[PDB]
Amino acid sequence: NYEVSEKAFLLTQSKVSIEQRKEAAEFVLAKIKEEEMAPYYKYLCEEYLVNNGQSDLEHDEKSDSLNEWIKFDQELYNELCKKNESKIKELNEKIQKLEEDDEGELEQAQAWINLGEYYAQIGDKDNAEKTLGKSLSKAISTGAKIDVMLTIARLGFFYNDQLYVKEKLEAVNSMIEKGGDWERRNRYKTYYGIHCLAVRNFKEAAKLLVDSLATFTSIELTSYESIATYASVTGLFTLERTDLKSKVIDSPELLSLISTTAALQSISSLTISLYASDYASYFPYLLETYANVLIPCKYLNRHADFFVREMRRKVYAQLLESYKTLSLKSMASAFGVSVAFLDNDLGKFIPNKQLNCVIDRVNGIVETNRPDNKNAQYHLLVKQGDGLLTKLQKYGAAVR
Amino acid sequence: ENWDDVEVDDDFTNELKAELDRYKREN
Amino acid sequence: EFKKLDDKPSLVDVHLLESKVYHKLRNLAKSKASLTAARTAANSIYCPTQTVAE
Amino acid sequence: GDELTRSHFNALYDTLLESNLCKIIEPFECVEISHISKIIGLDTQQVEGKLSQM
Repeated sequence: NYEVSEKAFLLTQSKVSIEQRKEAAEFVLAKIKEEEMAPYYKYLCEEYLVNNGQSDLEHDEKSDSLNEWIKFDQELYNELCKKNESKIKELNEKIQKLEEDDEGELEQAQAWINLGEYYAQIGDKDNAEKTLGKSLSKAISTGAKIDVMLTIARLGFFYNDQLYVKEKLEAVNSMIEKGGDWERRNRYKTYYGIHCLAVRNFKEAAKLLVDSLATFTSIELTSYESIATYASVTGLFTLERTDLKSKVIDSPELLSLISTTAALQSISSLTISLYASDYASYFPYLLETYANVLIPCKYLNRHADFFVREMRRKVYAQLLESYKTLSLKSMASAFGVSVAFLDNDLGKFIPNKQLNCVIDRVNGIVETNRPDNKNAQYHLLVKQGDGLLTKLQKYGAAVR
Repeated sequence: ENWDDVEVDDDFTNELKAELDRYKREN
Repeated sequence: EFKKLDDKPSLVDVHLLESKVYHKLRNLAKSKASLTAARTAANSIYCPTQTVAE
Repeated sequence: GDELTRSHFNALYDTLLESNLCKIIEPFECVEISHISKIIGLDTQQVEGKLSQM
């Protein structure tokens, strides 16, 4: 189910090439014939509007799109009733006999799980969790527990739920704590890192992504090649340059990801160019990272520009440590940036107190701002006194 | 938490970033 | 099918060439693992002169 | 031409350079950068790039 959500996401906003939606149209048209995408197929028009969302032959009659294959027809209408019969009506008579005759426990619980998976493709989340609750009482070992974490996860990836998914996953894992192997534990931890993209936790998104193995593949929830982009972009976003050398640039699993798929261009281009202190070739590497990774991915679109901005401020800070005073013919000449545009970069970064630096107008000498004898023993030393005083006087003033 | 979330920037998207590639050959 | 289903000494020949795959890929976990299985099993089977020296 | 020795060329380049840099760093600092390149024997832009890298 993830292969359709990744390709059809290009139908939202494409400012570069139309062929990106044309190549993705072949994947959407092929999957809707074998299986019924109607809950997600209709959700495309109800998600984003005034781009591809206005074209429909059923709910609202309009044409706005670069692709005409998103409109309903008589073929998908007949296939919608076929899924409600073979997957539901035919199984409903078989599962009813097992409930009355009382044959087995785990064998019958698997029938309710397979039935609940059919409602995910149909789009009914009420009966999907209802049949799961009946099989939850019959489940004992971890064999039936693996499909429980996916049912809640299908709301986030498929139904696009950023709220009720995180609360339900924490309740199931807390009631019965097993975890299986590391790949089963990733299914909980992968969403925790992805959920940080919606609430904008910044570096807290890659906390559980870096520790997760590169062999994690959820199929319908997520694919093998796509999950490699989340750990590569957020991994460099969180871990500093010192951690990039012993973890990112040299890894057994990570280096095998970019060799198979060349669409990453993160753990290599953004690293090796930084290790060589070359910012001239480092600038165009952000194009393939933004255009070919962040844009086509769904959850990576929540931030977008927020990614490459903090990556530039991070690499500009490393240049300030190698020289006390910089020159105008160094940053603003060989690296490709321009005096007018480069001044807008650090122009808003300095008052944010994210990076301290001095930019010159006439002579064009960039000076590195250092606390010198201040460091962390001046402002950060006295901040902990009053910072903890509020929480210390919280229960002291009001007693109980 | 200050000058961060909703205000954002509203620049550095495409036109400004794509212009910096032409400056390399103009030197 | 390589474990005791076809050819016992053929393992070291496969594990040796497998280490060269991850060598150019800068993967030291799979290269040292395939070499360990090749050097450990080297006493359990036979290899020619070019394989032992490699 | 060899790929394995190519990885060691930068290691030997930085080894002989670091030994020459320690001769400059051992006395007091604040010397002319153009005088530093004359001691190393390379161009000014070549020295400033490698010295700031360490």
